[PDB]
Amino acid sequence: DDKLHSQANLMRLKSDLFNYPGPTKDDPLTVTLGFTLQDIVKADSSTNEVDLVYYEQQRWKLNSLMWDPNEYGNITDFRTSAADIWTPDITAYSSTRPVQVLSPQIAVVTHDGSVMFIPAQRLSFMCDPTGVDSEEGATCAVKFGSWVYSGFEIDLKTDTDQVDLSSYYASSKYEILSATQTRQVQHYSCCPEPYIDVNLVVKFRE
Amino acid sequence: KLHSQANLMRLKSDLFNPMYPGPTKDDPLTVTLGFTLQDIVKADSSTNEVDLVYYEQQRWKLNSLMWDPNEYGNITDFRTSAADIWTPDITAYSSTRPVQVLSPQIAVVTHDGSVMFIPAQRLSFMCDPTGVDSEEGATCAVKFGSWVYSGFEIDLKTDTDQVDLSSYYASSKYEILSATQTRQVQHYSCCPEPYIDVNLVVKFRE
Amino acid sequence: DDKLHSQANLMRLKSDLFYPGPTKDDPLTVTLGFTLQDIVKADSSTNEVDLVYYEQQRWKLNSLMWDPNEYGNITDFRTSAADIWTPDITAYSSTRPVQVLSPQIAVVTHDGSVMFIPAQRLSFMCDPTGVDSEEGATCAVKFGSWVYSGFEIDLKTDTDQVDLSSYYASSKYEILSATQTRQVQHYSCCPEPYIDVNLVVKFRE
Amino acid sequence: YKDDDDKLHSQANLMRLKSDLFPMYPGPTKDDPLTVTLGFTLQDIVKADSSTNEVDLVYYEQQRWKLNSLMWDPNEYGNITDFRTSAADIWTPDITAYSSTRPVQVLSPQIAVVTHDGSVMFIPAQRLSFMCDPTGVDSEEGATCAVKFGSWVYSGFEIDLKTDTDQVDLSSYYASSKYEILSATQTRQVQHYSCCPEPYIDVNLVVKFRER
Amino acid sequence: KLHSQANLMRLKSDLFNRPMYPGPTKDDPLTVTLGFTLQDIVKADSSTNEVDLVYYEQQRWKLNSLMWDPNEYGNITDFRTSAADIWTPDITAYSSTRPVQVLSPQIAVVTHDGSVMFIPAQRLSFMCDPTGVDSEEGATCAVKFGSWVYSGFEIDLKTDTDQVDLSSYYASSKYEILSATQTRQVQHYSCCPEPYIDVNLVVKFRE
Ligand SMILES: C[N@+]1(CCc2ccccc2)[C@@H]2CC[C@H]1C[C@H](n1cc(Cn3c4ccccc4c4ccccc43)nn1)C2
Repeated sequence: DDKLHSQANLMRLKSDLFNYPGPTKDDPLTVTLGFTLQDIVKADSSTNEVDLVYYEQQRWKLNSLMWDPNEYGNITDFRTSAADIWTPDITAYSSTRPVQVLSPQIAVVTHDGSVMFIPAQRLSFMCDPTGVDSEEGATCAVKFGSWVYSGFEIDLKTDTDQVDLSSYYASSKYEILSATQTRQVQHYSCCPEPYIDVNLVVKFRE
Repeated sequence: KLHSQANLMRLKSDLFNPMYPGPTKDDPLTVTLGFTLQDIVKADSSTNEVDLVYYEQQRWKLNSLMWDPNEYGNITDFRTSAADIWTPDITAYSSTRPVQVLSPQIAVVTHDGSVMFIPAQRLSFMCDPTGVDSEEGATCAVKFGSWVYSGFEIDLKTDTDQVDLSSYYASSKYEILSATQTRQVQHYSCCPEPYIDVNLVVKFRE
Repeated sequence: DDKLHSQANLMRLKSDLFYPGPTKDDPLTVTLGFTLQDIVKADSSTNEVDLVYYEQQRWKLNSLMWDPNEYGNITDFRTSAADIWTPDITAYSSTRPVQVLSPQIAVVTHDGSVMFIPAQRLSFMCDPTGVDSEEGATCAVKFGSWVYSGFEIDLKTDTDQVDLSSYYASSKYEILSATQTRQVQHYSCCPEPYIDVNLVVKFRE
Repeated sequence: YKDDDDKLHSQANLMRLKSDLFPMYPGPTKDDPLTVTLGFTLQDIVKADSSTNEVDLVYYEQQRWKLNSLMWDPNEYGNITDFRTSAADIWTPDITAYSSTRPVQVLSPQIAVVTHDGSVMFIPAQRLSFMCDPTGVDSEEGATCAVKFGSWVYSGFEIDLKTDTDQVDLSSYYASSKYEILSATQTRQVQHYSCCPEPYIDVNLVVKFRER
Repeated sequence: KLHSQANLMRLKSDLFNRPMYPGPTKDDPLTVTLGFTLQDIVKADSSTNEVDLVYYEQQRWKLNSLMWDPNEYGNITDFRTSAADIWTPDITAYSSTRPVQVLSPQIAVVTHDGSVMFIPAQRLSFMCDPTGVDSEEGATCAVKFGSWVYSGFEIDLKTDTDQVDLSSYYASSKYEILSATQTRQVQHYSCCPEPYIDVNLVVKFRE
């Protein structure tokens, strides 16, 4: 009965929350982004493509997802399918293959309205690995950002400019020399609204 | 702020509630098409296939998607999944693999009824790269157009005949010597009505 | 108002129109034709060949007939191929799942004709020995219904000559000839005859 | 007009049959077990990969079973004796290759033929990569490989798996294959594990082949 | 026989209309037992340090909400159901380099005490340096499996043994197995007061 009780309290919370159209200029949203780089799998010098495996941490906060734990049996967080909630359209801008998702698509929602979503991904992107067989290595970069929302609708932030490297694969064919993730504001001539991306820059060698 | 979210939900609800059944000879449609070439990833002379990554910009305008911003809290635009609305069946005529989609598929609808849809794609198509190792380079071409709508239903237009190369990957294995996109009208033995395509012609070398 | 009127006539038509497939009492004729675009690849290590082609399919249902005069003079419309019955026509010696290159949309006309032309890439069983010679190599593949006999689905072509007017002029392979021949198979097992179209292609580097 | 009405009449009778056929069958059980007959038609050995010991087969897998819940009297349904239906509309057995190395690839539509006595015939074409050492294929004696097929989750108390013959049908084998078949058999096997009182049934496909 | 089918359908209707199970929580936690049956090391790629494994992954858990008295249901003790019809754990490989490939139907066995048995066959590419596979000591690689979003306070992981089942290992694989273990690990992250659990698969092999 106590188990049924706690299950009922969670079902009641989720039912209440699921009964938000995305950010707008009137209701903008900040998304925090961070990369945990696991592996440089392949560097292909015949096509100038490089394959990364990483965890992409995304976090945003919505008033529509807030609740008072006292009103819901002291539940402070829950797990739901990422398809049950809005998620940002953050995309690599210079990929050469569809990203491959390696993990279940499940987000964690906290009572303050906070959402954490961390998909693991394999990405092929445009990168000339010339010099990777040298001491100074090779340098490659790829920008991530919303596909359809400007800086007036989604702002992008990092908690740090240092890519988390504490899970990089120790026996990779490639050693990481540096890995940074840097927010950039762009002003294009096409458009008066600013655009935001996070630039991932990785220096590596064999 | 719940007010602005409610205004956007009211607009979307009004718009989604005659449904637009696609264009016809009595209600024809003009689709504007343009390419922004990012990369020639691979040119395979053993099979005469070449792989291209590009943005394909598509734009059209529908009365049924118009609204007065005054009646909807001055909302001027919104975002919706491309699967939630009619989109044109623009197709490469001479691909050799199903096109790969590299971006979210989200359209931007604006209050004048116009729709902007810009998928990023990777495409393999029939292309003989003989001469790519020479100064004159190699020239290839591929037509894009509606698969099943004639020019009396979907007409195509370009805003320029010059393919934008400013996002072309500077360290590609191949450099672009020229890239044009040209509207064509074609009649076919099969079918009584002309079909419209845009011919994408690219000249490139190592 | 005029554009809303025509959109409403189309939606009324589609609504009114929206069959358990064919049977021996209610049989169906499918017309089939091939437009061969490219022999992409001829793999002598596995005796597989990859073709790219348009496959014209056409059939007629009384259940999709209408009088244009009752529907604002509409003579035809477009609809998703997953919204209507389509025949189970299949290559009999493929070695990979066919790859679909075109959107799956059919044309329907007021006489009840359905018209469907998927672009496709097909790997199929083919020994290319001889392709590096003047006589070339020759390969064949049969197309037909998977589960319907000739008493349920009859296959017809409009001609035995494959359409080569869109063959890729710079292919690695040149086409010496390409034919698409209706065949009636009579088996002793079964009272019903079976029907395929045999696609025969002779080609060389 | 009369012809039109005859056509609609037969259509209505078939729609009535399928609507009538569709207590729902919940799959087989120890109380209501089921026999599934399995036979293979080998079309082609496409590829033998000696660097990974994987071999690729194209074949038709014939499956047959009979359900009381699919019977009907043709007299009650306009003399209809059989119909075609998508394999997703009915229960189908979970017959699986036990040592595949890639997901099976389906090459044909997934359509079953249901006959008025309740017998179902389902013949999908498939491409399968499975574990196989091709050492000897470049010799006159050839190489021999095997793969077991069986239900993934039903024991012999729920699904009895049978063959009609040990002889794999080779009459459609591709005459210009890179590999010629020396023999191919399909044999029912019963395993008992001491863990569990229930038997477990597979059909073992054994193929001996060599470079052409 | 119609009566036994109606009993099974009655049971399945009663279980699937029960409040709905929302997944495990701190207050309603769950233990998942994991075990691997290793069939084949298909491929070891030294140019990318990726290795491909084929295995069966046994998963077992128990839910109050799937319990029933066989006496109320014609002595039915178990049934088969699609894995999409029940809650299943988000068990994931932490260092794969391609999406896992599923080789078996996604069907589970549910038992009257509420236990679920689900055993997918899988092909997995994961991060592994095969240097030494050409030698007598062989090479050694490891990959963790665990929930993707659930802590040890919601999903505990157990193995029934630490010895990977090698009884179905392919005898003519390009590679032989020197040893293979599956070890529960308790993992503490500075982010979080709750422990995280994984099962570490360690395989030593050689040509
Ligand atoms: C290249 N298209 C194809 C070219 C083609 C096409 C047939 C051979 C050889 C190159 C795409 C591309 C644009 C132009 C023609 C387009 N198109 C759309 C359709 C639909 N359609 C049919 C389909 C099957 C059978 C008959 C018809 C039919 C009859 C009248 C009007 C339209 C028809 N047919 N062709 C298809």
